[PDB]
Amino acid sequence: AMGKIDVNDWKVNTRLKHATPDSNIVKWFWKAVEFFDEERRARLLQFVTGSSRVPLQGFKALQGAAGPRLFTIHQIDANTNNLPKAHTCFNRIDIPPYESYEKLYEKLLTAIEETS
Amino acid sequence: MQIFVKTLTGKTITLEVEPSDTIENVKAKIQDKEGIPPDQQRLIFAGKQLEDGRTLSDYNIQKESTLHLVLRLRGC
Repeated sequence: AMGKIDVNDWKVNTRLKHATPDSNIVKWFWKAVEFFDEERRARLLQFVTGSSRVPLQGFKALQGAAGPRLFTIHQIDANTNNLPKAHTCFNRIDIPPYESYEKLYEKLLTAIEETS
Repeated sequence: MQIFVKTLTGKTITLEVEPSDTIENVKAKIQDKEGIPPDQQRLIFAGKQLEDGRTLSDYNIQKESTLHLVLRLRGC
């Protein structure tokens, strides 16, 4: 059992809400994950879902409080000073349309590092 | 006067405040220093959550007191 989060399994089993794979905040999100070390990836997974461990069958079997809830990146119409929002009971992260990769990167890092 | 707002990772923020400033006003100063909107801020002093309607004087916060910043980023 490898101690690394399978990011391809994560990406392929992520649904997008009000965004496409071509949306900036999605591309910037995954670039940030690619440059996150293992600690920050786990801190991000627990920030959004409530735990840092993936089910045995991967992200396709991700469960929420009330049943199957795939990991969901949701681009929201919010003020860009907002840090990312997480709803751990259904594994969703709400991200404002940040103006740059740098801003999303710092906001996201602040969210997962200054929580719990 | 001067108060400190300590984050979860120990980062300390120095604010210039006045005992008449409301908690909503103090959060506005935190945003100016940290870019965190007040609705995502929770302030705790002496183990008590500070409500937006009261002032620093209502909670007996004096100069050089330390407040704790908790981020309200997860709804469930």
